[PDB]
Amino acid sequence: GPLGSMRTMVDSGQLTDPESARGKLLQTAAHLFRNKGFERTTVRDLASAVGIQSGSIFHHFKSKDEILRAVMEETIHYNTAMMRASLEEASTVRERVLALIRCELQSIMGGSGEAMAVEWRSLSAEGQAHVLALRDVYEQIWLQVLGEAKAAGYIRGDVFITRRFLTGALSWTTTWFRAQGSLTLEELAEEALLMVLKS
Amino acid sequence: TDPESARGKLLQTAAHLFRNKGFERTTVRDLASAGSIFHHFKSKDEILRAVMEETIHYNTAMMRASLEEASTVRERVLALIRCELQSIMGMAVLVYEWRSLSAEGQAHVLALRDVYEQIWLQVLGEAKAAGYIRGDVFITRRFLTGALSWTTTWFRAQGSLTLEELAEEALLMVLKS
Repeated sequence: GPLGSMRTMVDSGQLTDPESARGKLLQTAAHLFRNKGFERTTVRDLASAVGIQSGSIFHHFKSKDEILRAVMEETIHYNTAMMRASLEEASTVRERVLALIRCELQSIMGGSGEAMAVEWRSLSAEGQAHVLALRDVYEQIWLQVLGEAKAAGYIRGDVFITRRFLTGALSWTTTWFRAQGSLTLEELAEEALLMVLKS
Repeated sequence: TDPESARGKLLQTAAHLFRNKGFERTTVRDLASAGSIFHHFKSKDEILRAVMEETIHYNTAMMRASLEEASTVRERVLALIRCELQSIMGMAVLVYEWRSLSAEGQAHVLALRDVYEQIWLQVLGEAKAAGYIRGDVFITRRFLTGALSWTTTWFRAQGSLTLEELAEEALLMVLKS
C-alpha cells in the first residue's frame, strides 16, 4: 500500500523524522532560510533557535551548504514520494492524472511552503546536481502518467507541451484561488482534469 | 498611434525608462532626451498612463481584427490564443509600477482590462455553448492565462517550434474533439 511505500522511504534514511534531532534542525533551518534568508542565517543562529550547542550540529551536517541541500532534498523527496502514494490510491487512468494534479496543487497552495520556497542562487553546484536529478524524477512521473493518458486517447496534443501548459495553469492558481472563497482544492483539481483531458 | 510617429517613439522610450529605472527615479531630463515630450503629454502621470493604455489598446484591437477573420468557433478561440501568445512573447511596466497612476488613470486601465477579458469570456462562452469546453468558462480562462504566460520560460529553448504551432497545441488541449 501507499503507506507502506512511504514507510520504505523512512527506513531508507531518505525521509527524516520531524521530532528527531535531525528533523528539528531541518525544520528550524527551513524556517530560518525562508523568512530570514540563507546568507544571513548562521550555523550558530540555527543552534540557538533549536536550543542546542553550535558544536552538536557538526554531527548531522558538517557544513552550512549541506544543511540547505538537505532542506531542499527532503522536501522534494517527500513530495515525489507522496505523488507515488496518491498514484497507488488511483484505479483508472483519469484518477492517476487527477492524483498528480491534486498533489501539485497541494504543494502550490502550501507544501511545504517554508522548505519549498527556499535560495537556489546560494546552493553549491554538486548540491544543484542532485536536486536537479530529483526534479527529473518528479517530472518523469508526470510524463509517464500523461503518456498513459495519451495512449488511452485522452490527450491529442504533445505530452511534453501538455505538461508545460499544465505547469503554468496550476502555478498561476496562487493569484486567484483564495479569492474564490467557496472553491475547494479538490473541486479545483477536477476542473484542471476537465481542461486537460477528454470525455 | 503610429509607432513611427513622434508619439510612438516617445511611448517606447518612456516605457523603457519606466521598466528598468522605475517611475519615481525617472526624471524629466531623460524623458526629454532620448524635448517634444512636453508637447504630447500634460503630466508625468499622463505618460505612464498612455504607456499602459496604448499597449492594452493595441492588444485589444489586434484580437478584434483576428476575430473578424475567423469564421468558426474553433478559429475564434485560436485567434485569441495566437494574439495573447504574440503579446506575451513580444505590458510589464504596469505590474511593476501600478501605484503611480492617478485615480482616473487607474479607473480607465481597469476598464480596458475588463473589455480585454470580456472578449475572452464571450468567445470561450461560445465554445462551451457549442460543446467544445467541458469545464467552467471563467476557470478555463484562468487556467489558459497561466498556461500561456508560462511559455516565456521554455518557448525560446524549443527552437523548431513556431508560435503558430504553439497556439495550435494550446488549442488542442483547451477545446474538445
